[PDB]
Amino acid sequence: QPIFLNVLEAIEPGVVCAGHDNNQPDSFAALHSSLNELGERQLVHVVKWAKALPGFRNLHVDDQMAVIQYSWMGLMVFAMGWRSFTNVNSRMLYFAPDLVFNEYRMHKSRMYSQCVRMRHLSQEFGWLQITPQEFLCMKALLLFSIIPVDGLKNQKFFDELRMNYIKELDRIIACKRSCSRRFYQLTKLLDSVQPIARELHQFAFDLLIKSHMVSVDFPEMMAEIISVQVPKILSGKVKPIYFH
Ligand SMILES: C[C@]12CCC(=O)C=C1CC[C@H]1[C@@H]3CC[C@](O)(C(=O)CO)[C@@]3(C)C[C@H](O)[C@@]12F
Repeated sequence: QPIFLNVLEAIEPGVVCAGHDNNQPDSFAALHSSLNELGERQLVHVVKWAKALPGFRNLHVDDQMAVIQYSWMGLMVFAMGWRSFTNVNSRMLYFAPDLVFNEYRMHKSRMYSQCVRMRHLSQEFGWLQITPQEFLCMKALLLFSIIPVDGLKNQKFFDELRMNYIKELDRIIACKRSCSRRFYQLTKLLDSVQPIARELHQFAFDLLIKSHMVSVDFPEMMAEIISVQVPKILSGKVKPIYFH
């Protein structure tokens, strides 16, 4: 009955700070430096969260790491939109308690238009009156929404898992106070995460290439993920799974 949701609610990670020094002038290098540090700290929590999801450890251990490394951008963007919605009504981007983007930061970060798309995504939680239970189920399904075109180590295991998480989603909708219309809406929202994720992937890749010239620092796990895993997505070897 409520077992699936009990689990999702119990493993939801808590607040992560970026460690940003807000006394610092808002500059390109300092902002993306803080975001990267934020990314590394969140990644640590995403790994632990994913390993505790129902059935995840049924995946080959090789596949476990890969789906986390391919889907983390979308997961983090989606969670960030939810944070922004529930904390500042999506009026600004709430990356962390200590790293809230206003319009000035959007511009200095040189990714203003991507931020606007992130704010639009954020605004959807509000437009659709997304429930915390729908949020949690949708976020779990994002973990299973991007894979190699030539499939994973144990692809059949991934397919049943993904199948069951879509089922849990229909269930959370069907257990609400037109399910058909809701499901269509939440799948469109989920799909909308991917193009955004793809823009940020491109942006981080370009930044990492010119890192040593724009004075932006990359913590270890990120320099690795962005030079080993992200190019596979930008080169089309790894592609999102779209509903529509
Ligand atoms: C997932 C993070 C961090 C954690 C978070 O709540 C939201 C996002 C989405 C935007 C990402 C940034 C967009 C460009 C970026 O700043 C860089 O590419 C730095 O070079 C990124 C990729 C750093 C970091 O990873 C992100 F902030």
